[PDB]
Amino acid sequence: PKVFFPPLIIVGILCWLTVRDLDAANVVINAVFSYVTNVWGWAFEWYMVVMLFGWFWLVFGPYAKKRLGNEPPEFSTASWIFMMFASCTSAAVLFWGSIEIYYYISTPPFGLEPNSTGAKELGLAYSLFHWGPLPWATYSFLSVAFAYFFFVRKMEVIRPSSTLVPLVGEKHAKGLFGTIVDNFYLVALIFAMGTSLGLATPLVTECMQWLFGIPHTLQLDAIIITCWIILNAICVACGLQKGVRIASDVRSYLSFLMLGWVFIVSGASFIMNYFTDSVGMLLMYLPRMLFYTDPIAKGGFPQGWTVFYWAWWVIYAIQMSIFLARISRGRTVRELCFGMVLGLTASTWILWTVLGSNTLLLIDKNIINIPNLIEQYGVARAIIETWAALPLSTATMWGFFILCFIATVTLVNACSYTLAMSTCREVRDGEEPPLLVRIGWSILVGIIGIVLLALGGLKPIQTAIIAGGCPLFFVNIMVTLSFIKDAKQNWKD
Amino acid sequence: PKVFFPPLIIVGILCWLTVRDLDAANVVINAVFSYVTNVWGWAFEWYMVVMLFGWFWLVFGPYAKKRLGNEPPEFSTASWIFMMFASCTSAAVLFWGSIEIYYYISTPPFGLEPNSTGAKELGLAYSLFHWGPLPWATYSFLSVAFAYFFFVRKMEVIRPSSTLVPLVGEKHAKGLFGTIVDNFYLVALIFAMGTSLGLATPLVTECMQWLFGIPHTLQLDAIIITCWIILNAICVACGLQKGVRIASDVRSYLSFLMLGWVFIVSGASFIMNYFTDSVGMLLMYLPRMLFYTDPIAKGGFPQGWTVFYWAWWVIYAIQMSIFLARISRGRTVRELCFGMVLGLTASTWILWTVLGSNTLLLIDKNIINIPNLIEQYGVARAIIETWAALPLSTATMWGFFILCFIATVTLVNACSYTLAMSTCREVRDGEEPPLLVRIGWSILVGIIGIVLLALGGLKPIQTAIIAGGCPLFFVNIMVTLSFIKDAKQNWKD
Amino acid sequence: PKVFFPPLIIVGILCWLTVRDLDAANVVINAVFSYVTNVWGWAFEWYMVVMLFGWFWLVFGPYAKKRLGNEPPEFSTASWIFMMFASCTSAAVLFWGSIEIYYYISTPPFGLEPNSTGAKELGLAYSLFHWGPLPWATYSFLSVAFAYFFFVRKMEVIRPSSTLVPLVGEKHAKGLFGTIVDNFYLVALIFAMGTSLGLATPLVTECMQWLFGIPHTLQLDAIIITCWIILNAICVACGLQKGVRIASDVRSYLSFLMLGWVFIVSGASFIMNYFTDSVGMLLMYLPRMLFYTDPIAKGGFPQGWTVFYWAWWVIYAIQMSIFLARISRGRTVRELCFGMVLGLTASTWILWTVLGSNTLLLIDKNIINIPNLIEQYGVARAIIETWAALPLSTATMWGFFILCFIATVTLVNACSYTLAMSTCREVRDGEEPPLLVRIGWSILVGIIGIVLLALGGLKPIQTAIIAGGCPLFFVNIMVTLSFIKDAKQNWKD
Ligand SMILES: C[N+](C)(C)C[C@H](O)CC(=O)O
Ligand SMILES: C[N+](C)(C)C[C@H](O)CC(=O)O
Ligand SMILES: C[N+](C)(C)C[C@H](O)CC(=O)O
Ligand SMILES: C[N+](C)(C)C[C@H](O)CC(=O)O
Ligand SMILES: C[N+](C)(C)C[C@H](O)CC(=O)O
Ligand SMILES: C[N+](C)(C)C[C@H](O)CC(=O)O
Ligand SMILES: C[N+](C)(C)C[C@H](O)CC(=O)O
Ligand SMILES: C[N+](C)(C)C[C@H](O)CC(=O)O
Ligand SMILES: C[N+](C)(C)C[C@H](O)CC(=O)O
Ligand SMILES: C[N+](C)(C)C[C@H](O)CC(=O)O
Ligand SMILES: C[N+](C)(C)C[C@H](O)CC(=O)O
Ligand SMILES: C[N+](C)(C)C[C@H](O)CC(=O)O
Ligand SMILES: [Hg+2]
Ligand SMILES: [Hg+2]
Ligand SMILES: [Hg+2]
Ligand SMILES: [Hg+2]
Ligand SMILES: [Hg+2]
Ligand SMILES: [Hg+2]
Ligand SMILES: [Hg+2]
Ligand SMILES: [Hg+2]
Ligand SMILES: [Hg+2]
Ligand SMILES: [Hg+2]
Ligand SMILES: [Hg+2]
Ligand SMILES: [Hg+2]
Ligand SMILES: [Hg+2]
Ligand SMILES: [Hg+2]
Ligand SMILES: [Hg+2]
Ligand SMILES: [Hg+2]
Ligand SMILES: [Hg+2]
Ligand SMILES: [Hg+2]
Ligand SMILES: [Hg+2]
Ligand SMILES: [Hg+2]
Ligand SMILES: [Hg+2]
Ligand SMILES: [Hg+2]
Ligand SMILES: [Hg+2]
Ligand SMILES: [Hg+2]
Ligand SMILES: [Hg+2]
Ligand SMILES: [Hg+2]
Ligand SMILES: [Hg+2]
Repeated sequence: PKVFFPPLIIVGILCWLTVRDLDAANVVINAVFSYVTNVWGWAFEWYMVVMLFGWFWLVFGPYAKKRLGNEPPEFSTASWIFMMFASCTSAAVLFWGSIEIYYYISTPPFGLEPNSTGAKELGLAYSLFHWGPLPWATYSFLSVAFAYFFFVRKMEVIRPSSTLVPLVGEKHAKGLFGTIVDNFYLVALIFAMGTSLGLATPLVTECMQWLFGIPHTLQLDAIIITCWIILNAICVACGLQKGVRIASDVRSYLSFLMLGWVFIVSGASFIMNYFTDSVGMLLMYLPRMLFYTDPIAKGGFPQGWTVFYWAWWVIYAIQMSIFLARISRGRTVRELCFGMVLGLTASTWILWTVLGSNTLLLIDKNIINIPNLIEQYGVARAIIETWAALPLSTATMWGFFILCFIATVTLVNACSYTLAMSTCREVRDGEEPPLLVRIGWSILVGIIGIVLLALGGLKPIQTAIIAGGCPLFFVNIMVTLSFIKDAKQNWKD
Repeated sequence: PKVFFPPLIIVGILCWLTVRDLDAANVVINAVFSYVTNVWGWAFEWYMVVMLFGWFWLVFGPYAKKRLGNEPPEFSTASWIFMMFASCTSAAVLFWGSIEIYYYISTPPFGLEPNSTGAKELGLAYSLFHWGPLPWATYSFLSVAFAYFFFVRKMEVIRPSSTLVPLVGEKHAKGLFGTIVDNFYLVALIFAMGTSLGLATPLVTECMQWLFGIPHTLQLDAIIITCWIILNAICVACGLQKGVRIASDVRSYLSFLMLGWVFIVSGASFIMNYFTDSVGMLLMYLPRMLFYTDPIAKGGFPQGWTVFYWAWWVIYAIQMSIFLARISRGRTVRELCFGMVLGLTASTWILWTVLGSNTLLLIDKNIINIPNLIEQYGVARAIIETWAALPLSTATMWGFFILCFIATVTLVNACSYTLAMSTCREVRDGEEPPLLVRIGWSILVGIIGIVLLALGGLKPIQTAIIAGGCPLFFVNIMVTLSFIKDAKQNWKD
Repeated sequence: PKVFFPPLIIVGILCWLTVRDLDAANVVINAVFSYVTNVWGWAFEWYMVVMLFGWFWLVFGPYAKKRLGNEPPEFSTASWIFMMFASCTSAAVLFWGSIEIYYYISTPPFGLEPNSTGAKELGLAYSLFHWGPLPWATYSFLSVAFAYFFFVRKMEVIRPSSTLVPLVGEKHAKGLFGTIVDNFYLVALIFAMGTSLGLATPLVTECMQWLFGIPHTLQLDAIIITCWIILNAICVACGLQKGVRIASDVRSYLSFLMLGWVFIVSGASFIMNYFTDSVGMLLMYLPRMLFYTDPIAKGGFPQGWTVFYWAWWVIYAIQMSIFLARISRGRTVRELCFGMVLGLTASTWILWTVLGSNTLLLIDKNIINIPNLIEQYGVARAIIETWAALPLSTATMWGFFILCFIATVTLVNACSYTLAMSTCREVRDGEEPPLLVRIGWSILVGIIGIVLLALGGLKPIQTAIIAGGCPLFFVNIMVTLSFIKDAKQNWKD
């Protein structure tokens, strides 16, 4: 209703208004980045620092030690920690967990010389930063919030974000404020779903030139994305999880077998060392990476990575918190705070150290002095060469195509559901109306997906997330303030 | 009496014994510095580390959580935190908060190359060190002390420092020990008041060559200082705070408007970044700056700055603690510990980041490649060029002359009062005797003021503080030991 | 019995199987090092990190605050802290506390250039790491264990390590597992006693070419070691501590007088600074040194030092913990945790800063540009030149020969006792059997001693400890797991 159409038009105007002119599009998107980034980047860091302090308070202060709800944990502790370990479902992870370290060593932070021994020493470590405990802790607050809104303050938070900012909401969030926030939210949240898409596709697509060599061309990106949505509409068409249940159970079965594979093959001893050293590098540099900013040098690093990644982390905040909340009925506040960081950091670290060491090795020993060169056709390209360069370069590259495919096939569905529930009747779940609704936003996510690929930079996707979280930085501080002042007076049994 | 004359003569002998020979004076003062500094510098650091650990204990151990006195806080919490934010009343702050960063970038710590990109990266950060939480926490102990001596242990501490070392005082501090400590104290405490003076004057004086261009010459320094004391004697002459009450209320009104001005003009976005980066630099380097010493290199930095600043911080210790104590009736021990650091660090940080960024910008973009050159006539000079180089270079430079003037006019009075109470009848306040007493020490502070300017280095003022705190390092450890062993057995309600 | 012969043969086969071929011996020992080190080094670091976290839990969690036994502390607090300060009894300490800093500055960590100003800046600091609180805290756990096994869980732990792994021991450690662990233990524990020996001798021996110049030759190493065991057998021969009691009381009297000497002479002011700076360097670099690994550079440092030293620390773990446990009857868990680190770190720091500054000074100011050159005959050599170069180069070098002699004379005995009790009747102490047993292992420790010196590297002794702790890393994790799960359910009064 008041949240349905607003996105719809805002995207649409942005679309054939982008599709009309990409040479001019790629100059606005380009200037907004170097605006929001250079001018307001510090805000994004301070945000995460504050949310990080959040985690300490949540752990050591008042509402720690206090049963986040009724008695009974719906899942066992280990089932819980694993439920988190396995929750990663995105393929943009395999993208970034592949070239990230390459970009770190080619343009280092800290004025270290490109490709130097030192540059390489900080590579994995900066992954361990960007994807370790810190960012995962910045979820604890909005988690313990959205979980308190659920199991102690039995006020089931209807999907939109507004349905929980009355406790702060001066101008009743059931009105305009709440609505102009929920679509502000939804818009970035779709753009992000569009950014995952417009990364996950080229990986599958390029994987395809390793299957009797079907080409990659935008057209082919364009075909496989719609080939998604159809296979995903005709998946909703009838009711039975005899496929989509076991799908996820494979996507995680395969991913751990594939990373186990890269781990073992890449050399266990090397990684066990490079990890160890990178921890100490991380710990050493942690305060410097947090507040790493427009140096007087003006290199653009943290601006390019930290600030961009953090916007992204901002966008999927509450979202990931509803999830973490919904699987944590019985837990203490402190339990969640620990459990999630342990569980999530474990899955995220293994990923980037494994895939990213393997990349560093390749770049280092002259085995595919390609990334640098291969950027003369495709980033996405290099990333699969990174897979390619491995033992049994067939069974892997297949494992990589399938795991990479049925990963994004599960993404398209779960976040068209999440996207439908946010514009629907309150009462139950996917009842009578939730139909051509889900199947339509599929088309919408996907069409922004190619829109970006048409523009073809990394910027198009970078600015997309940045502009996204910019708003949702506020939306987040709100949901969390809203939570405190409630809980504040509404606890102390 | 036993504290009046001793200072008087010790200063006097030092005076026309300096005034006889400055070319020989500037060789003793020169050798005592490079004595006390190089040989005993570590002591000053360890001191501050210990006092810093102090703050942790004070916060997490026993006397935390325990009402520092009776029930009722004389001021509200916000009035309290602001009372601290606004308490800065010195102009030597505007001196150091101006050239400090210049000196950091021209002679860096850590063997970084002068003027390099890296040197500049550490500039503000080292201000944030020297003037952030750490040094301000090293006050908490002597605060919670002098505040305990007041509101739980109703034993109103008569102005001299001795009147509270019997609880430790083996050879009753009411005797000789106590007395030879109170003038040892008073002597450095005046020398310091003399050092503030002999910095605050040239700022006003040079500001004056921006007022139809009245010269600066020592003579003119000499005239304006006595022009102080007269305007300050004839201020005591009759009783009414229809001027000296509203004076302070202006000096703080103007300073925040002037720093707000420099902030906005200098570029908000730049500063917000340079601050952010400098925090992370500070946090990164904090353990290294604390214990930063005579490297094997023997560069002289920490020796020159850290050790000198810390002596200064040592001197105005108890003094600033009586003050902080006297405004904190109702507070908890932990409250004070937090409140003061927050409140004080807030005011101190804003200052040095604002004024000091503005300086770095100027030095950086070739806009006044002067500091280096302008040192061929005046440091004090450069500092106002730093003001000068700003938009509406008239309204500012006036704002800077006035704020800089009526700042030191309030300094001369408040610390001639503090200087009079320390040599007076116990009973009440400024009763019958406190008259020609206050007006005389005015003359004494001021005359040491020019004495230094006659010698004209930064050393004269540097060694002055160093030699000062050297003693008072002990005097401090005393007042604080004295406090513990009392409180120790004299608490646990 | 089941622990007596197994060592005996395992050493013996290793002996004339080494003594047959040193040119081939020095190629296996050489390859096992660069195996265990390069491939499994991280394990040794993680171990110490875990044990370091151990100390936090032991201090802040459950069994803190809880009387480690009955009421009465057998020794006073100060007697206790000193008992720890003085417990150092090894001469390999004077070896490492002598050339360590030289090796740090000649091959630095972190890619700093050999002999550079920066290299020297990190020298002492890396000693403060390797021999400060961290490693000493990694004892707290096995201490609080072995002390709990004693005074709350009155189950006097018969000397072998197995006699306390039933609480974990699945396949009853009274059987084979326990036995094949106790000799696995004993073997490394002797090898280590052999490594102390094969370092302590050349120090005494070279000290001897400063006594009308008796030569040093292996033969002479070989003679003085047996001259040990005889003087040590004929020490057991009859019963009276009219010599061996007052021996220790001298060895510690002399060592503190000798280090007091080097301290004062070397320049108090310099050291007080170099210490101070090195603390801040240590604190700064601490997370980096902990996890310092096979860089991508592959320099071999941490591999060479950290990993080797840590193996050593692993070997003398439980051993040093039985000791620390046995002197801490009345103490709280937290008490021990603090007491030991304070006490032990105090003795260890003073040592390496004093001896190691003195070395740096010598290397620095061109006063004995010898270490580099003198390695063309003896490391052991250089180390005494380091003593030699001092004021009253006779009274010292004598003090160094005697303190260095009667230090190792006490070592040979105390750890042939410890070595005998581990293969003996349970009931009392040195009863009827404990005789030709102690005197025999003397011969065994000593013969491995020269075996190493015959091979003559630092590697022979380095790999000896490495291979040692490799096993005992496990043996340690065991004794400590075993302890938790007992205490776990067997506490909570
Ligand atoms: C990471 N990367 C290379 C995409 C962006 C850079 O960090 C910023 C830049 O290119 O200057
Ligand atoms: C999709 N991905 C993981 C790359 C971006 C988001 O940060 C995911 C997340 O952190 O939960
Ligand atoms: C990252 N994203 C949005 C793809 C997935 C959600 O954040 C978490 C989920 O849907 O389980
Ligand atoms: C995670 N989620 C919501 C999909 C499944 C439920 O949490 C499990 C349940 O409600 O029993
Ligand atoms: C800061 N300054 C330049 C005044 C003193 C220096 O740090 C010491 C020096 O000049 O060597
Ligand atoms: C006058 N000033 C501020 C420069 C030196 C003292 O350190 C002031 C203070 O710290 O309270
Ligand atoms: C710094 N000084 C001495 C100028 C002022 C006092 O320390 C504080 C005060 O008088 O309020
Ligand atoms: C700060 N001081 C002492 C000047 C004013 C008083 O604290 C206020 C009062 O005593 O009511
Ligand atoms: C310390 N030392 C020199 C014995 C071993 C080195 O660290 C390793 C090496 O020689 O490469
Ligand atoms: C003999 N020494 C001290 C050199 C090696 C061991 O580490 C000693 C110890 O740490 O207890
Ligand atoms: C280091 N070592 C084994 C020589 C001595 C023991 O560890 C401690 C002791 O016997 O007191
Ligand atoms: C340290 N040790 C065991 C040698 C002596 C005893 O602890 C002292 C005692 O048992 O009275
Ligand atoms: Hg679009
Ligand atoms: Hg994934
Ligand atoms: Hg998506
Ligand atoms: Hg793929
Ligand atoms: Hg399909
Ligand atoms: Hg169907
Ligand atoms: Hg399904
Ligand atoms: Hg999603
Ligand atoms: Hg923003
Ligand atoms: Hg003077
Ligand atoms: Hg001020
Ligand atoms: Hg003054
Ligand atoms: Hg002025
Ligand atoms: Hg005047
Ligand atoms: Hg008057
Ligand atoms: Hg007045
Ligand atoms: Hg004052
Ligand atoms: Hg001093
Ligand atoms: Hg041997
Ligand atoms: Hg020793
Ligand atoms: Hg031994
Ligand atoms: Hg010796
Ligand atoms: Hg002998
Ligand atoms: Hg005998
Ligand atoms: Hg004896
Ligand atoms: Hg021993
Ligand atoms: Hg091992």
